[PDB]
Amino acid sequence: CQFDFSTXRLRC
Amino acid sequence: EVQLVESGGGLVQPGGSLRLSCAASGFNIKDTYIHWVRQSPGKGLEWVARIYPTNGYTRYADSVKGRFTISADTSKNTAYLQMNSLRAEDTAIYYCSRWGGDGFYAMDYWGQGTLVTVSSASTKGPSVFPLAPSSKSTSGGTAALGCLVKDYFPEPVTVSWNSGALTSGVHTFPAVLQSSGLYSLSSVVTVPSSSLGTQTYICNVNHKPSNTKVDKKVEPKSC
Amino acid sequence: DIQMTQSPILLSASVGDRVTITCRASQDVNTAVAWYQQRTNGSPRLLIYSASFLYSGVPSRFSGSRSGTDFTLTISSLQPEDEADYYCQQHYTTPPTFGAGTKVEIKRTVAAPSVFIFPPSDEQLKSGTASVVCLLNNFYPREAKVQWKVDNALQSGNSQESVTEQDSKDSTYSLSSTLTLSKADYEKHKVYACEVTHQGLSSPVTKSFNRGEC
Amino acid sequence: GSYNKDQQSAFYEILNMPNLNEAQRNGFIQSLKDDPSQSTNVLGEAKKLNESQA
Amino acid sequence: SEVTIKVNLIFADGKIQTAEFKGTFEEATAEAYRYAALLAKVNGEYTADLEDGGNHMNIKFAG
Ligand SMILES: OC[C@@H](O)[C@@H](O)CO
Repeated sequence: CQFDFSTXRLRC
Repeated sequence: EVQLVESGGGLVQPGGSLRLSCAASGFNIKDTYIHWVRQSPGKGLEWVARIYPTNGYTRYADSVKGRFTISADTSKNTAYLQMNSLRAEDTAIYYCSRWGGDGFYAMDYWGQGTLVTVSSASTKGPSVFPLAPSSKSTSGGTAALGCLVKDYFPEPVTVSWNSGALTSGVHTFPAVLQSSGLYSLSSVVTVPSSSLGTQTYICNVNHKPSNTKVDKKVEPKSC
Repeated sequence: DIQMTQSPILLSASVGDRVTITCRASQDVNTAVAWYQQRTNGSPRLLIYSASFLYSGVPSRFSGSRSGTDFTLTISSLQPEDEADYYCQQHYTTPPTFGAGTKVEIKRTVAAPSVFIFPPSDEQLKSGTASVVCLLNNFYPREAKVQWKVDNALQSGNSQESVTEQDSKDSTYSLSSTLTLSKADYEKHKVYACEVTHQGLSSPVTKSFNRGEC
Repeated sequence: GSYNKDQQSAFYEILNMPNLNEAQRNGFIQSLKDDPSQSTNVLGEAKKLNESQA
Repeated sequence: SEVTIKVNLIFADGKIQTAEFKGTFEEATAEAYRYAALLAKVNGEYTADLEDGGNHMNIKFAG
Protein backbone atom coordinates (compact mmCIF):
# COMPACT_ATOMS: atom_id res chain seq x y z
CA CYS A 1 0.00 0.00 0.00
CA GLN A 2 1.26 3.49 -0.70
CA PHE A 3 1.49 6.44 1.69
CA ASP A 4 -0.25 9.66 0.57
CA PHE A 5 0.77 13.05 1.90
CA SER A 6 -2.71 14.45 1.59
CA THR A 7 -4.32 11.98 4.03
CA UNK A 8 -1.22 10.83 5.92
CA ARG A 9 -2.58 7.35 5.16
CA LEU A 10 -1.73 4.22 3.24
CA ARG A 11 -3.85 3.74 0.12
CA CYS A 12 -4.19 0.13 -1.09
CA GLU B 1 2.73 19.00 28.14
CA VAL B 2 5.53 17.71 25.91
CA GLN B 3 5.50 19.23 22.43
CA LEU B 4 7.70 19.19 19.32
CA VAL B 5 7.05 21.65 16.49
CA GLU B 6 8.83 21.36 13.11
CA SER B 7 9.17 24.36 10.83
CA GLY B 8 11.05 25.31 7.69
CA GLY B 9 9.65 22.83 5.19
CA GLY B 10 8.84 24.09 1.71
CA LEU B 11 9.49 23.88 -2.02
CA VAL B 12 13.17 23.67 -2.99
CA GLN B 13 14.89 23.03 -6.33
CA PRO B 14 16.90 19.85 -6.90
CA GLY B 15 20.47 20.63 -5.77
CA GLY B 16 19.15 23.27 -3.38
CA SER B 17 19.37 23.80 0.38
CA LEU B 18 16.79 24.07 3.18
CA ARG B 19 17.05 24.26 6.99
CA LEU B 20 14.45 22.70 9.28
CA SER B 21 13.90 23.57 12.94
CA CYS B 22 12.38 21.48 15.72
CA ALA B 23 11.29 23.54 18.73
CA ALA B 24 10.76 21.50 21.86
CA SER B 25 8.74 22.51 24.90
CA GLY B 26 7.62 20.79 28.10
CA PHE B 27 10.92 18.92 28.50
CA ASN B 28 14.63 19.59 27.97
CA ILE B 29 16.30 18.14 24.90
CA LYS B 30 19.46 17.71 27.03
CA ASP B 31 17.66 14.78 28.65
CA THR B 32 16.83 12.81 25.50
CA TYR B 33 17.82 11.78 22.02
CA ILE B 34 16.28 13.88 19.27
CA HIS B 35 15.60 12.18 15.91
CA TRP B 36 14.54 13.27 12.46
CA VAL B 37 12.31 10.75 10.67
CA ARG B 38 10.75 11.27 7.25
CA GLN B 39 7.74 9.74 5.54
CA SER B 40 7.20 9.45 1.78
CA PRO B 41 5.16 7.50 -0.79
CA GLY B 42 8.37 5.98 -2.08
CA LYS B 43 9.99 4.71 1.12
CA GLY B 44 7.35 5.05 3.84
CA LEU B 45 8.77 5.78 7.31
CA GLU B 46 12.53 6.29 7.06
CA TRP B 47 14.88 7.34 9.88
CA VAL B 48 17.13 10.26 8.88
CA ALA B 49 19.37 11.29 11.78
CA ARG B 50 19.72 11.56 15.55
CA ILE B 51 21.60 13.63 18.09
CA TYR B 52 22.24 13.40 21.82
CA PRO B 53 22.40 17.11 22.76
CA THR B 54 24.13 16.36 26.09
CA ASN B 55 27.34 15.25 24.39
CA GLY B 56 26.71 16.20 20.77
CA TYR B 57 27.03 12.69 19.36
CA THR B 58 25.26 12.23 16.00
CA ARG B 59 24.34 9.39 13.60
CA TYR B 60 22.99 9.51 10.05
CA ALA B 61 21.18 7.36 7.51
CA ASP B 62 23.58 6.29 4.72
CA SER B 63 21.40 7.95 2.11
CA VAL B 64 21.74 11.43 3.65
CA LYS B 65 25.29 11.31 5.07
CA GLY B 66 27.33 14.31 3.95
CA ARG B 67 24.25 16.06 2.54
CA PHE B 68 22.30 16.58 5.78
CA THR B 69 23.55 17.67 9.18
CA ILE B 70 21.74 17.48 12.49
CA SER B 71 22.48 19.88 15.34
CA ALA B 72 20.94 21.26 18.52
CA ASP B 73 20.89 24.49 20.52
CA THR B 74 20.06 23.55 24.10
CA SER B 75 19.76 27.22 25.12
CA LYS B 76 16.85 27.52 22.67
CA ASN B 77 15.70 23.93 23.32
CA THR B 78 15.68 23.49 19.55
CA ALA B 79 17.15 20.98 17.08
CA TYR B 80 17.89 21.54 13.38
CA LEU B 81 18.31 19.69 10.11
CA GLN B 82 20.42 21.33 7.41
CA MET B 83 19.53 19.82 4.06
CA ASN B 84 21.88 20.30 1.10
CA SER B 85 22.25 18.81 -2.39
CA LEU B 86 18.55 17.94 -2.28
CA ARG B 87 17.07 15.31 -4.60
CA ALA B 88 13.59 14.24 -5.70
CA GLU B 89 13.86 11.26 -3.34
CA ASP B 90 14.16 13.64 -0.36
CA THR B 91 10.58 14.86 -0.92
CA ALA B 92 8.82 13.86 2.29
CA ILE B 93 7.14 14.86 5.52
CA TYR B 94 9.96 15.47 8.04
CA TYR B 95 9.14 14.79 11.70
CA CYS B 96 11.26 15.33 14.74
CA SER B 97 10.74 13.00 17.68
CA ARG B 98 12.34 12.32 21.04
CA TRP B 99 13.67 8.99 22.31
CA GLY B 100 14.55 7.95 25.84
CA GLY B 101 12.27 10.59 27.32
CA ASP B 102 11.12 9.74 30.84
CA GLY B 103 13.00 6.44 30.44
CA PHE B 104 10.80 5.29 27.56
CA TYR B 105 12.92 3.58 24.92
CA ALA B 106 10.77 4.46 21.94
CA MET B 107 9.80 7.63 20.03
CA ASP B 108 6.99 8.71 22.36
CA TYR B 109 6.32 12.21 21.01
CA TRP B 110 6.42 13.26 17.34
CA GLY B 111 5.74 16.73 15.93
CA GLN B 112 3.06 17.45 13.35
CA GLY B 113 5.74 17.20 10.66
CA THR B 114 6.75 19.58 7.88
CA LEU B 115 6.55 18.87 4.14
CA VAL B 116 9.65 19.26 1.96
CA THR B 117 9.03 19.27 -1.79
CA VAL B 118 12.02 18.95 -4.07
CA SER B 119 10.97 20.10 -7.54
CA SER B 120 11.90 22.54 -10.30
CA ALA B 121 8.25 23.51 -10.75
CA SER B 122 7.05 26.99 -9.77
CA THR B 123 4.77 28.03 -6.91
CA LYS B 124 1.19 28.67 -8.00
CA GLY B 125 -1.79 29.75 -5.93
CA PRO B 126 -5.19 28.04 -6.35
CA SER B 127 -8.37 29.41 -7.89
CA VAL B 128 -11.32 28.82 -5.56
CA PHE B 129 -14.70 28.16 -7.18
CA PRO B 130 -18.05 27.58 -5.52
CA LEU B 131 -19.92 24.32 -5.72
CA ALA B 132 -23.32 25.97 -5.37
CA PRO B 133 -26.16 24.03 -3.79
CA SER B 134 -29.01 23.41 -6.24
CA SER B 135 -31.97 21.15 -7.05
CA LYS B 136 -29.31 18.68 -8.23
CA SER B 137 -27.44 18.58 -4.90
CA THR B 138 -30.31 17.94 -2.49
CA SER B 139 -32.29 14.96 -1.21
CA GLY B 140 -34.07 13.93 1.97
CA GLY B 141 -34.24 17.53 3.19
CA THR B 142 -30.46 17.97 3.18
CA ALA B 143 -28.29 19.81 0.66
CA ALA B 144 -24.66 19.55 -0.45
CA LEU B 145 -22.46 22.50 -1.38
CA GLY B 146 -18.73 23.12 -1.49
CA CYS B 147 -15.59 24.70 -2.89
CA LEU B 148 -13.34 23.56 -5.72
CA VAL B 149 -9.71 24.45 -4.97
CA LYS B 150 -8.00 24.13 -8.32
CA ASP B 151 -4.52 24.33 -9.84
CA TYR B 152 -2.05 24.93 -7.01
CA PHE B 153 1.55 23.96 -6.30
CA PRO B 154 3.14 22.85 -4.06
CA GLU B 155 1.20 21.18 -1.27
CA PRO B 156 -0.27 21.96 1.26
CA VAL B 157 -3.59 23.77 1.25
CA THR B 158 -5.95 23.97 4.18
CA VAL B 159 -9.72 24.25 3.95
CA SER B 160 -12.19 25.05 6.72
CA TRP B 161 -15.85 26.09 6.81
CA ASN B 162 -17.19 29.13 8.68
CA SER B 163 -13.80 29.68 10.33
CA GLY B 164 -13.80 26.18 11.81
CA ALA B 165 -17.21 26.51 13.43
CA LEU B 166 -18.68 24.14 10.85
CA THR B 167 -17.24 20.62 10.96
CA SER B 168 -20.21 18.25 10.94
CA GLY B 169 -20.94 16.80 7.51
CA VAL B 170 -17.73 18.13 5.97
CA HIS B 171 -15.75 16.02 3.49
CA THR B 172 -12.51 17.50 2.24
CA PHE B 173 -11.26 15.20 -0.51
CA PRO B 174 -7.65 14.05 -0.90
CA ALA B 175 -5.65 16.30 -3.21
CA VAL B 176 -5.27 14.93 -6.72
CA LEU B 177 -2.28 15.63 -8.96
CA GLN B 178 -3.54 16.71 -12.38
CA SER B 179 -1.68 15.95 -15.64
CA SER B 180 -0.69 19.62 -15.70
CA GLY B 181 1.47 18.96 -12.64
CA LEU B 182 -0.83 21.07 -10.46
CA TYR B 183 -2.97 19.88 -7.56
CA SER B 184 -6.70 20.16 -7.11
CA LEU B 185 -9.24 19.22 -4.46
CA SER B 186 -12.86 19.80 -3.49
CA SER B 187 -14.35 20.25 -0.05
CA VAL B 188 -18.08 19.64 0.42
CA VAL B 189 -20.46 19.92 3.32
CA THR B 190 -24.00 18.63 3.77
CA VAL B 191 -26.48 20.96 5.53
CA PRO B 192 -30.26 21.23 6.10
CA SER B 193 -32.07 22.34 2.93
CA SER B 194 -34.00 24.81 5.07
CA SER B 195 -30.77 26.54 6.19
CA LEU B 196 -29.89 27.72 2.67
CA GLY B 197 -30.33 31.48 2.37
CA THR B 198 -30.46 32.07 6.11
CA GLN B 199 -27.17 30.54 7.25
CA THR B 200 -23.99 31.87 5.66
CA TYR B 201 -21.58 29.20 4.34
CA ILE B 202 -17.99 30.27 3.64
CA CYS B 203 -15.03 28.04 2.82
CA ASN B 204 -11.74 29.37 4.16
CA VAL B 205 -8.90 28.36 1.86
CA ASN B 206 -5.22 28.93 2.67
CA HIS B 207 -2.22 28.20 0.44
CA LYS B 208 0.72 29.47 2.46
CA PRO B 209 3.35 28.64 -0.18
CA SER B 210 1.75 31.30 -2.41
CA ASN B 211 0.41 33.49 0.40
CA THR B 212 -3.05 32.82 -0.99
CA LYS B 213 -5.86 33.23 1.52
CA VAL B 214 -9.42 33.07 0.12
CA ASP B 215 -12.73 33.20 1.96
CA LYS B 216 -15.43 32.09 -0.46
CA LYS B 217 -19.12 32.59 0.27
CA VAL B 218 -21.11 29.78 -1.35
CA GLU B 219 -24.78 30.35 -2.14
CA PRO B 220 -27.56 29.03 -4.42
CA LYS B 221 -27.36 30.27 -8.03
CA SER B 222 -29.53 33.11 -9.38
CA CYS B 223 -32.00 32.05 -12.12
CA ASP C 1 20.59 -3.22 8.23
CA ILE C 2 17.56 -4.91 9.78
CA GLN C 3 14.32 -5.13 7.89
CA MET C 4 10.89 -5.33 9.48
CA THR C 5 8.25 -7.24 7.54
CA GLN C 6 4.60 -6.53 8.41
CA SER C 7 1.63 -8.75 7.55
CA PRO C 8 -1.02 -8.55 6.36
CA ILE C 9 -0.81 -5.26 4.43
CA LEU C 10 -4.57 -4.72 4.86
CA LEU C 11 -7.01 -6.12 7.40
CA SER C 12 -10.75 -5.42 7.55
CA ALA C 13 -12.85 -6.42 10.56
CA SER C 14 -16.07 -5.55 12.39
CA VAL C 15 -16.41 -3.41 15.50
CA GLY C 16 -15.82 -5.59 18.55
CA ASP C 17 -13.68 -8.16 16.71
CA ARG C 18 -10.27 -9.30 17.88
CA VAL C 19 -7.60 -8.39 15.34
CA THR C 20 -3.97 -9.42 15.13
CA ILE C 21 -1.23 -7.93 12.97
CA THR C 22 2.34 -9.17 12.73
CA CYS C 23 5.89 -7.95 12.26
CA ARG C 24 8.98 -10.06 11.53
CA ALA C 25 12.56 -8.87 12.05
CA SER C 26 15.20 -10.11 9.59
CA GLN C 27 17.49 -10.90 12.54
CA ASP C 28 17.52 -10.76 16.34
CA VAL C 29 16.25 -7.45 17.74
CA ASN C 30 15.71 -8.72 21.29
CA THR C 31 12.56 -6.95 22.51
CA ALA C 32 13.54 -3.56 21.03
CA VAL C 33 10.37 -3.19 19.01
CA ALA C 34 7.74 -0.42 19.08
CA TRP C 35 4.29 -0.09 17.47
CA TYR C 36 2.86 3.18 16.18
CA GLN C 37 -0.62 4.18 15.08
CA GLN C 38 -1.23 6.76 12.35
CA ARG C 39 -4.78 8.08 12.02
CA THR C 40 -6.02 10.18 9.11
CA ASN C 41 -4.29 13.62 9.00
CA GLY C 42 -2.07 12.57 11.92
CA SER C 43 1.53 11.87 12.99
CA PRO C 44 2.70 8.46 14.20
CA ARG C 45 1.57 7.83 17.79
CA LEU C 46 3.29 5.39 20.17
CA LEU C 47 1.11 2.44 21.31
CA ILE C 48 3.51 -0.27 22.50
CA TYR C 49 7.21 -0.16 23.33
CA SER C 50 9.76 -2.90 24.13
CA ALA C 51 7.52 -5.44 22.33
CA SER C 52 4.89 -5.80 25.04
CA PHE C 53 4.51 -2.66 27.16
CA LEU C 54 1.57 -0.30 26.84
CA TYR C 55 2.35 3.40 26.51
CA SER C 56 0.57 5.72 28.95
CA GLY C 57 -2.95 6.65 27.89
CA VAL C 58 -3.20 3.85 25.33
CA PRO C 59 -6.39 1.76 25.67
CA SER C 60 -5.94 -1.60 27.39
CA ARG C 61 -7.50 -3.36 24.36
CA PHE C 62 -4.05 -2.99 22.77
CA SER C 63 -1.36 -5.57 23.51
CA GLY C 64 1.90 -6.76 22.02
CA SER C 65 3.92 -9.95 22.16
CA ARG C 66 7.22 -11.37 20.94
CA SER C 67 8.28 -14.85 19.87
CA GLY C 68 11.89 -14.93 18.66
CA THR C 69 11.94 -12.49 15.74
CA ASP C 70 8.14 -12.47 15.38
CA PHE C 71 6.12 -9.66 16.94
CA THR C 72 2.37 -9.28 17.17
CA LEU C 73 0.04 -6.41 17.90
CA THR C 74 -3.47 -7.39 19.00
CA ILE C 75 -6.59 -5.28 19.45
CA SER C 76 -8.96 -7.32 21.62
CA SER C 77 -12.11 -5.39 20.69
CA LEU C 78 -11.87 -3.31 17.55
CA GLN C 79 -13.28 0.22 17.91
CA PRO C 80 -14.25 2.66 15.14
CA GLU C 81 -11.42 5.00 16.20
CA ASP C 82 -8.85 2.21 15.70
CA GLU C 83 -9.31 2.67 11.97
CA ALA C 84 -5.70 3.61 11.13
CA ASP C 85 -2.36 2.38 9.84
CA TYR C 86 -0.05 0.50 12.21
CA TYR C 87 3.72 0.45 11.99
CA CYS C 88 6.37 -1.56 13.79
CA GLN C 89 9.91 -0.27 14.38
CA GLN C 90 13.11 -1.86 15.70
CA HIS C 91 15.70 0.19 17.63
CA TYR C 92 18.13 -2.67 18.30
CA THR C 93 20.69 -1.56 15.71
CA THR C 94 21.35 1.68 13.87
CA PRO C 95 19.63 2.61 11.59
CA PRO C 96 16.34 2.16 13.40
CA THR C 97 13.97 0.74 10.78
CA PHE C 98 10.19 0.64 10.23
CA GLY C 99 7.82 -1.91 8.74
CA ALA C 100 5.79 -0.99 5.64
CA GLY C 101 2.59 -0.75 7.70
CA THR C 102 -0.73 -2.52 8.02
CA LYS C 103 -3.92 -0.66 7.13
CA VAL C 104 -6.84 -1.59 9.38
CA GLU C 105 -10.38 -0.86 8.13
CA ILE C 106 -13.82 -1.21 9.72
CA LYS C 107 -16.45 -3.54 8.26
CA ARG C 108 -20.03 -2.32 8.40
CA THR C 109 -23.40 -2.73 6.68
CA VAL C 110 -23.87 -1.81 3.02
CA ALA C 111 -25.08 1.76 2.40
CA ALA C 112 -25.96 3.27 -0.99
CA PRO C 113 -24.49 6.68 -1.81
CA SER C 114 -26.37 9.93 -2.10
CA VAL C 115 -25.48 11.07 -5.62
CA PHE C 116 -25.19 14.75 -6.55
CA ILE C 117 -23.90 16.75 -9.50
CA PHE C 118 -22.47 20.28 -9.82
CA PRO C 119 -22.13 22.22 -13.08
CA PRO C 120 -19.05 24.40 -13.62
CA SER C 121 -19.38 27.71 -11.75
CA ASP C 122 -20.03 30.81 -13.83
CA GLU C 123 -16.89 32.19 -12.16
CA GLN C 124 -14.78 29.32 -13.53
CA LEU C 125 -16.40 29.64 -16.95
CA LYS C 126 -14.97 33.20 -17.13
CA SER C 127 -11.61 31.45 -17.61
CA GLY C 128 -11.16 28.84 -20.32
CA THR C 129 -11.94 25.68 -18.34
CA ALA C 130 -14.99 23.80 -17.00
CA SER C 131 -14.96 21.35 -14.10
CA VAL C 132 -18.04 19.19 -13.59
CA VAL C 133 -18.22 17.46 -10.21
CA CYS C 134 -20.06 14.27 -9.36
CA LEU C 135 -20.42 13.58 -5.62
CA LEU C 136 -21.13 10.20 -3.95
CA ASN C 137 -21.79 10.78 -0.25
CA ASN C 138 -21.59 8.40 2.70
CA PHE C 139 -21.56 4.92 1.16
CA TYR C 140 -20.13 1.49 1.95
CA PRO C 141 -18.27 -0.54 0.75
CA ARG C 142 -15.66 1.58 -1.03
CA GLU C 143 -16.09 -0.08 -4.45
CA ALA C 144 -18.06 2.12 -6.87
CA LYS C 145 -18.11 2.72 -10.62
CA VAL C 146 -18.62 6.28 -11.81
CA GLN C 147 -18.99 6.88 -15.52
CA TRP C 148 -19.36 10.20 -17.30
CA LYS C 149 -21.53 10.78 -20.34
CA VAL C 150 -21.69 13.98 -22.39
CA ASP C 151 -24.63 14.17 -24.80
CA ASN C 152 -24.85 10.41 -24.09
CA ALA C 153 -21.27 9.71 -25.23
CA LEU C 154 -19.17 7.75 -22.72
CA GLN C 155 -16.21 9.81 -21.55
CA SER C 156 -12.74 8.41 -20.98
CA GLY C 157 -9.42 9.84 -19.83
CA ASN C 158 -10.80 13.24 -18.82
CA SER C 159 -11.95 12.64 -15.25
CA GLN C 160 -10.26 12.03 -11.90
CA GLU C 161 -11.61 10.47 -8.70
CA SER C 162 -10.74 11.15 -5.08
CA VAL C 163 -12.04 9.12 -2.12
CA THR C 164 -12.05 10.07 1.56
CA GLU C 165 -10.73 7.71 4.24
CA GLN C 166 -13.41 6.07 6.43
CA ASP C 167 -15.61 8.50 8.32
CA SER C 168 -14.99 8.71 12.07
CA LYS C 169 -18.71 8.74 12.87
CA ASP C 170 -20.25 6.15 10.54
CA SER C 171 -17.29 4.38 8.86
CA THR C 172 -18.51 5.30 5.38
CA TYR C 173 -16.72 6.68 2.35
CA SER C 174 -17.37 9.62 0.08
CA LEU C 175 -16.09 10.11 -3.44
CA SER C 176 -15.75 12.95 -5.92
CA SER C 177 -15.37 12.46 -9.64
CA THR C 178 -14.29 15.56 -11.53
CA LEU C 179 -14.78 15.89 -15.29
CA THR C 180 -12.52 18.51 -16.90
CA LEU C 181 -13.20 20.07 -20.31
CA SER C 182 -12.26 23.27 -22.10
CA LYS C 183 -14.85 26.05 -21.94
CA ALA C 184 -15.27 25.61 -25.71
CA ASP C 185 -16.12 21.92 -25.37
CA TYR C 186 -18.48 22.51 -22.45
CA GLU C 187 -20.42 25.13 -24.41
CA LYS C 188 -20.70 22.80 -27.40
CA HIS C 189 -22.65 20.08 -25.56
CA LYS C 190 -25.91 19.98 -23.65
CA VAL C 191 -26.34 16.96 -21.40
CA TYR C 192 -23.86 16.14 -18.61
CA ALA C 193 -24.46 12.93 -16.76
CA CYS C 194 -22.75 10.93 -14.02
CA GLU C 195 -23.78 7.27 -13.74
CA VAL C 196 -23.08 5.48 -10.47
CA THR C 197 -22.93 1.72 -9.90
CA HIS C 198 -22.75 0.51 -6.29
CA GLN C 199 -23.65 -2.64 -4.35
CA GLY C 200 -26.24 -0.77 -2.26
CA LEU C 201 -28.26 0.36 -5.30
CA SER C 202 -30.76 -2.00 -6.95
CA SER C 203 -29.62 -0.62 -10.32
CA PRO C 204 -27.28 2.16 -11.51
CA VAL C 205 -28.19 5.76 -10.72
CA THR C 206 -27.73 8.55 -13.24
CA LYS C 207 -27.56 12.17 -12.11
CA SER C 208 -27.57 14.78 -14.86
CA PHE C 209 -28.19 18.37 -15.94
CA ASN C 210 -28.59 20.33 -19.15
CA ARG C 211 -26.09 23.14 -19.56
CA GLY C 212 -27.99 26.41 -19.08
CA GLU C 213 -30.79 25.14 -16.86
CA CYS C 214 -31.07 26.68 -13.40
CA GLY D 1 33.09 29.24 17.63
CA SER D 2 36.74 28.43 16.91
CA TYR D 3 38.13 25.78 14.55
CA ASN D 4 41.21 23.60 14.12
CA LYS D 5 43.37 23.61 10.99
CA ASP D 6 41.43 20.71 9.43
CA GLN D 7 38.07 22.38 9.95
CA GLN D 8 39.49 25.61 8.55
CA SER D 9 40.70 23.66 5.53
CA ALA D 10 37.26 22.23 4.73
CA PHE D 11 35.77 25.73 4.98
CA TYR D 12 38.43 27.02 2.55
CA GLU D 13 37.74 24.29 -0.03
CA ILE D 14 33.99 24.95 -0.10
CA LEU D 15 34.47 28.72 -0.06
CA ASN D 16 36.54 28.41 -3.24
CA MET D 17 34.38 25.96 -5.25
CA PRO D 18 33.67 27.71 -8.54
CA ASN D 19 30.41 25.94 -9.58
CA LEU D 20 28.37 26.21 -6.40
CA ASN D 21 25.78 28.99 -6.21
CA GLU D 22 25.74 31.05 -3.01
CA ALA D 23 22.76 29.26 -1.46
CA GLN D 24 24.60 25.95 -1.87
CA ARG D 25 27.98 27.28 -0.76
CA ASN D 26 26.55 28.70 2.45
CA GLY D 27 24.37 25.62 3.09
CA PHE D 28 27.48 23.44 3.08
CA ILE D 29 29.46 25.87 5.21
CA GLN D 30 26.53 25.82 7.62
CA SER D 31 26.76 22.00 7.69
CA LEU D 32 30.47 22.18 8.60
CA LYS D 33 29.51 24.43 11.48
CA ASP D 34 26.56 22.20 12.44
CA ASP D 35 28.45 18.94 12.83
CA PRO D 36 32.28 18.92 12.83
CA SER D 37 32.24 15.08 12.99
CA GLN D 38 30.86 15.10 9.42
CA SER D 39 33.47 17.40 7.83
CA THR D 40 34.94 14.80 5.46
CA ASN D 41 31.50 13.58 4.33
CA VAL D 42 30.21 17.12 3.91
CA LEU D 43 33.29 18.10 1.88
CA GLY D 44 32.83 15.02 -0.32
CA GLU D 45 29.20 15.88 -1.12
CA ALA D 46 30.12 19.52 -1.80
CA LYS D 47 32.77 18.27 -4.24
CA LYS D 48 30.25 16.05 -6.02
CA LEU D 49 27.73 18.87 -6.41
CA ASN D 50 30.43 21.27 -7.58
CA GLU D 51 31.61 18.75 -10.21
CA SER D 52 28.11 18.01 -11.52
CA GLN D 53 27.49 21.74 -11.99
CA ALA D 54 30.65 22.30 -14.06
CA SER E 1 5.72 -9.79 -10.61
CA GLU E 2 3.52 -8.25 -7.92
CA VAL E 3 0.24 -9.88 -6.94
CA THR E 4 -2.33 -9.43 -4.20
CA ILE E 5 -3.68 -12.48 -2.42
CA LYS E 6 -7.12 -11.82 -0.96
CA VAL E 7 -7.99 -13.82 2.11
CA ASN E 8 -11.25 -14.50 3.91
CA LEU E 9 -10.69 -15.34 7.55
CA ILE E 10 -13.66 -17.35 8.77
CA PHE E 11 -13.79 -17.92 12.51
CA ALA E 12 -15.65 -20.67 14.34
CA ASP E 13 -18.31 -18.25 15.67
CA GLY E 14 -19.19 -17.20 12.12
CA LYS E 15 -17.35 -13.89 12.28
CA ILE E 16 -15.52 -12.92 9.08
CA GLN E 17 -12.47 -10.72 8.56
CA THR E 18 -10.69 -10.03 5.29
CA ALA E 19 -7.02 -9.45 4.63
CA GLU E 20 -4.58 -8.92 1.79
CA PHE E 21 -1.01 -10.03 1.23
CA LYS E 22 1.16 -8.55 -1.52
CA GLY E 23 4.48 -9.56 -3.06
CA THR E 24 5.50 -12.16 -5.61
CA PHE E 25 2.95 -14.98 -5.72
CA GLU E 26 5.36 -17.20 -3.78
CA GLU E 27 6.07 -14.60 -1.06
CA ALA E 28 2.42 -13.58 -0.60
CA THR E 29 1.44 -17.26 -0.42
CA ALA E 30 4.01 -17.96 2.28
CA GLU E 31 2.93 -14.91 4.27
CA ALA E 32 -0.74 -15.91 4.09
CA TYR E 33 0.00 -19.43 5.38
CA ARG E 34 2.31 -18.05 8.07
CA TYR E 35 -0.44 -15.67 9.24
CA ALA E 36 -2.98 -18.51 9.22
CA ALA E 37 -0.71 -20.64 11.41
CA LEU E 38 -0.31 -17.78 13.85
CA LEU E 39 -4.05 -17.17 14.11
CA ALA E 40 -4.54 -20.93 14.54
CA LYS E 41 -2.76 -20.78 17.93
CA VAL E 42 -5.70 -18.84 19.36
CA ASN E 43 -8.58 -19.66 17.02
CA GLY E 44 -7.96 -23.35 16.45
CA GLU E 45 -6.68 -25.50 13.59
CA TYR E 46 -7.02 -23.79 10.22
CA THR E 47 -7.91 -25.16 6.81
CA ALA E 48 -7.16 -23.18 3.70
CA ASP E 49 -9.14 -23.45 0.46
CA LEU E 50 -7.39 -21.99 -2.56
CA GLU E 51 -9.40 -20.66 -5.47
CA ASP E 52 -8.50 -18.41 -8.42
CA GLY E 53 -5.29 -20.36 -9.13
CA GLY E 54 -3.98 -19.57 -5.66
CA ASN E 55 -4.79 -15.84 -5.59
CA HIS E 56 -7.79 -16.05 -3.27
CA MET E 57 -7.98 -18.05 -0.05
CA ASN E 58 -10.69 -19.03 2.35
CA ILE E 59 -9.15 -19.79 5.71
CA LYS E 60 -11.50 -21.35 8.27
CA PHE E 61 -10.53 -21.85 11.93
CA ALA E 62 -11.91 -24.77 13.94
CA GLY E 63 -12.36 -22.83 17.18
O1 LIG F 1 -1.94 18.44 4.91
C1 LIG F 1 -2.90 19.18 4.26
C2 LIG F 1 -3.48 18.39 3.14
O2 LIG F 1 -4.59 17.73 3.60
C3 LIG F 1 -3.88 19.31 2.05
O3 LIG F 1 -2.76 19.94 1.57
C4 LIG F 1 -4.54 18.56 0.95
O4 LIG F 1 -3.67 17.59 0.49
